[PDB]
Amino acid sequence: FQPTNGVGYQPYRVVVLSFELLHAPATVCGPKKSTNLVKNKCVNFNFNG
Amino acid sequence: QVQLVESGGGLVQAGGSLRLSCAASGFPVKNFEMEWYRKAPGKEREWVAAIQSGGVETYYADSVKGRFTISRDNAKNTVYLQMNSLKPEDTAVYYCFVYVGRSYIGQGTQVTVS
Amino acid sequence: YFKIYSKHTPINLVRDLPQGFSALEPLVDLPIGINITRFQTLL
Repeated sequence: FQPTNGVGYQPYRVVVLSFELLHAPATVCGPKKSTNLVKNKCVNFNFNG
Repeated sequence: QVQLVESGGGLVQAGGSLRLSCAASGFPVKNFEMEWYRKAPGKEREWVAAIQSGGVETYYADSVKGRFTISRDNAKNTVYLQMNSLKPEDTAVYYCFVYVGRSYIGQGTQVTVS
Repeated sequence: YFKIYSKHTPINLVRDLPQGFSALEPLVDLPIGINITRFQTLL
């Protein structure tokens, strides 16, 4: 891997975020965006569960 | 099926020139990328020159820029390497490389610059 | 899921466990998917 190599010759850095199906705890997830709360109004909500 | 053989080697002095060839079969050169590698005695194998599959862009190693020239022939299915302004550090056995399914490495031809 | 409840019971009785009332509050929960048959405590 020389700096004068082409873009197919110079490497592509790889990580693998594999998801398998086993009876294991889901430990790492993506973020959950949460809005601001409103009070004293007839409103739908999405709480933590 | 796929076989590479190298020819065009010889003995040259400092400042000479040579033209190596790598005859190819079992694959088209316009659909695959090729590389040239060399093996100095007592040193590891290092990349020399390469042509991409489209044939537009050719690349050379950092020690051999400005002096080497790699070329291909579509009809004869032979991969060439024109080498100029030769130093005695280029004493090596030259191999042509391709990745068609598996990797195929030729027998190589001894080129000594002295 | 495997879960553990606990309580502290600060009274003193060296004979046996007392006859009072104490409800146990949970600590953790963990999915394991493991068919546990037996266990062994250690010192």
